[PDB]
Amino acid sequence: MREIVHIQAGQCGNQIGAKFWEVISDEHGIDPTGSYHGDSDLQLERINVYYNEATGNKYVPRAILVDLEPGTMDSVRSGPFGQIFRPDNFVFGQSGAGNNWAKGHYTEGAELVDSVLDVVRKESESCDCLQGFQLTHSLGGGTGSGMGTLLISKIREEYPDRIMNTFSVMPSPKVSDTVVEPYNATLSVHQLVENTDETYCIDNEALYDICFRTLKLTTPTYGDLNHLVSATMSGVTTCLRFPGQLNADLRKLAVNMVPFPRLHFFMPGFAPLTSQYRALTVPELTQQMFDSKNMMAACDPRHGRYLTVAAIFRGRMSMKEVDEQMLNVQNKNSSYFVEWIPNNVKTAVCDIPPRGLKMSATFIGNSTAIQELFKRISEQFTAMFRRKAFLHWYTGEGMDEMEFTEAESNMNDLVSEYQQYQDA
Amino acid sequence: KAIEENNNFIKMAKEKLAQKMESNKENREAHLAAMLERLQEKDKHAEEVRKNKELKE
Ligand SMILES: CC(C)(C)c1nc[nH]c1/C=c1\[nH]c(=O)/c(=C/c2cccc(C(=O)c3ccc(F)cc3)c2)[nH]c1=O
Ligand SMILES: Nc1nc2c(ncn2[C@@H]2O[C@H](COP(=O)(O)OP(=O)(O)O)[C@@H](O)[C@H]2O)c(=O)[nH]1
Ligand SMILES: [Ca+2]
Ligand SMILES: [Mg+2]
Repeated sequence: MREIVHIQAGQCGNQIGAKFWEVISDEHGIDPTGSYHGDSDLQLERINVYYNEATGNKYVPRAILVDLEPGTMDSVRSGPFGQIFRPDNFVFGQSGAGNNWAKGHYTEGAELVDSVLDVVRKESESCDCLQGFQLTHSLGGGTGSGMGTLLISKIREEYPDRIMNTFSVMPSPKVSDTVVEPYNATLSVHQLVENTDETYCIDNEALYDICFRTLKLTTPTYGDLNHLVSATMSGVTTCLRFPGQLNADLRKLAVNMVPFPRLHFFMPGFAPLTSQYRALTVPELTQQMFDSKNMMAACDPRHGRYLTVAAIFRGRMSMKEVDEQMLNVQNKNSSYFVEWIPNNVKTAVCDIPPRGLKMSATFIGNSTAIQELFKRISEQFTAMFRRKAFLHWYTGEGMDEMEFTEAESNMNDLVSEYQQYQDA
Repeated sequence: KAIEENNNFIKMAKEKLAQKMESNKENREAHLAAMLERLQEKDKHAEEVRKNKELKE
């Protein structure tokens, strides 16, 4: 288990997905045209996880770019690292999806889905040992939400034994393109509960607040939100992209993070938050990454309990001090970690720091407080759905009101399931 | 179902339109038929006027 196949779908999916390949190509010493110009052998030791090797010693990302309109994928190709992607993997339709799940999942995207799967099969074929798939998308629009979940369901049929992980950006009125986002997100959440092994709940509410309150940016762009996202995307892929005596793949990590199959929605976090000179001490990283203010999903971890936690510290620091600090927060806040999963906080350290920061820490929390996120989208859904508002956009593409009623019920069940383990 | 309903809408728009345009042609022709029939009734009256002058001499 070494190779991962990456898929990015929709405007959002392709935006944050482009930033992921920008950050990690820098970390691995791969330039905009694909050639290696690093110094450490650690940068090439597990480069096969995310890159294929080409003639002339060129490195090409194992990345498939999906969208139902050309716009954003033309911006990817024009952008800084766009030349590195394999041209055959740019798979795109023409008519768009108008922020419509139905268009993505049932009509427009159905016409394009099979040619995306042909490129997946092409990449999966020449993979010594495929460990699984990772996907970047929003749940608020049409393509990434509707088609992205359709792809996830098709990929599971053809590859039922492989791990499916997602970075799924959650919509919020604070950063809102259309009023129908709650509808699209609710329909998508039901898909992820069934068909993904882990889903990283990037909440645009949370990214906005971190940009506004804790970074003092008055008018935050999508780039300021995406800056925070890419820092986390790098962090969660660190232990696969480098050593350091850690013998873990996506499945091994999934096995240790997911105690119940439906409850695989994580609360990501990063320290320090940036947009510095003084490097943080190990105690600061530990307090910040556990702090609610640094959470990428707008939930209060004090309102739930941690099922499992994973933390990956980057930089040259004392592993003794890391152990001490990680043990300090658990033993001084032990009510918020479930007693019925012993030793549920696990940690790793990587010597190579990310670009700019001398030492950082990425937080992966499977907390029952994520019900707050799903309750918020459930409230927005019902506000509109009780008056069948904006439904004509979906019934026009063939959908029934029943499918909405099902999806409403499936997410409220997930909320109830999270509540069960919060009181146990 | 999306195709079925999109086709139904095209079908019934076409049938609703053809029914109105044929119903309109019936109504217009019948309105003009009645106008001429009233005018042709005046020619039959004017023929009786001209006969009752010659049949009174
Ligand atoms: C002992 C220690 C601390 C290492 C540990 N013990 C349990 N856990 C851990 C740590 C991890 N556990 C994970 O499950 C994990 C998941 C992972 C890995 C790779 C990719 C993606 C992913 O969703 C993705 C990323 C970018 C993107 F574009 C789209 C999707 C997730 N990463 C970890 O570092
Ligand atoms: N964080 C972040 N969110 C985005 C970005 N672009 C769009 N969104 C969010 O994604 C949703 C719109 O979906 P989008 O990806 O544009 O639609 P699609 O292209 O049809 O998949 C909204 O909830 C937006 O707030 C981005 O670059 N970054
Ligand atoms: Ca078409
Ligand atoms: Mg958009």
